[PDB]
Order: sequence, then structure tokens, then C-alpha cells
Amino acid sequence: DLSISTCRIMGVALVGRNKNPQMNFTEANEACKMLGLTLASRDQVESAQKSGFETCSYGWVGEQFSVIPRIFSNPRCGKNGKGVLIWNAPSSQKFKAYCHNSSDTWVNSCIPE
Ligand SMILES: *[C@@H]1O[C@H](CO)[C@@H](O)[C@H](O)[C@H]1NC(C)=O
Ligand SMILES: *[C@@H]1O[C@H](CO)[C@@H](O)[C@H](O)[C@H]1NC(C)=O
Ligand SMILES: [Cl-]
Repeated sequence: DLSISTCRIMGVALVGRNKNPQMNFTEANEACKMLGLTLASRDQVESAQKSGFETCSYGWVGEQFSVIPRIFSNPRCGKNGKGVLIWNAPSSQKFKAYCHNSSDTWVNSCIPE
């Protein structure tokens, strides 16, 4: 089974395997597709972060690098950074995935508008 953000922010969810190992770029893309989603772009993750989305996991985006959205600094998440922090790693490296749902119309899929 996959782990997924319960509430998507600006259409974005963190998607991971339930246990290690995580996913190379191809595998992350395929996880999003299996859910009927696409791999999110860096811009989509940034829009989510600007509406309150943060995680402590690096995940693939469509630009073929990994990102982490951070609002609060934490030494163990994005090396204490804030914003959407980038890790340029080979496509073979394992990360989670950021997926985007183009059908979402709410800022937070758990907060009705
Ligand atoms: C990614 O993982 C798949 C296994 O699901 C493998 O077939 C593929 O070669 C891997 N790609 C890279 C670049 O390591
Ligand atoms: C995608 O968003 C639509 C509309 O909010 C929702 O009905 C659907 O369940 C979502 N699917 C996933 C996999 O997030
Ligand atoms: Cl959407």
C-alpha cells in the first residue's frame, strides 16, 4: 500500500511506500500515475508550501530532482532550510514522490469552500 497525505494542499500530496526502499524517478512517476495523478512540478510544491504544506521527506518532482517543502526550520529536514529546498540527485536514487491532483478545487481538500 502507499502512504498519502490525508489532505492535499493546492492539489499536492506526499506519496511514499509504506516501508523502505522508496522510489527512483520512474517509480515515483508510476506511483502518481497509479493513483490517477501526475508527478507534481516544483512550482506546484511551492504553491502548496505557500498555503501551509510542509513535510520532512524529500520527494521527486517532474523536473527530475527531489524537493522538500519547509515552513519551520528543522535541522533534520532540508538541512534546516525554509521554502522548497532542492536536492539534485541521479534518477536512480530513492525518494518519495510529490503528486498533483488537477481535479482539486480547494486550497485544502479537507477544508470546504
Ligand atoms: C528505477 O527502478 C526500476 C524498478 O522498478 C528499474 O527498472 C529502473 O531501471 C530504475 N531506474 C534507474 C534510473 O535506476
Ligand atoms: C483528486 O481530486 C478530486 C477532486 O477533489 C477527488 O475527488 C479525488 O478523490 C482526488 N484523487 C486523489 C487520488 O487524490
Ligand atoms: Cl487542481
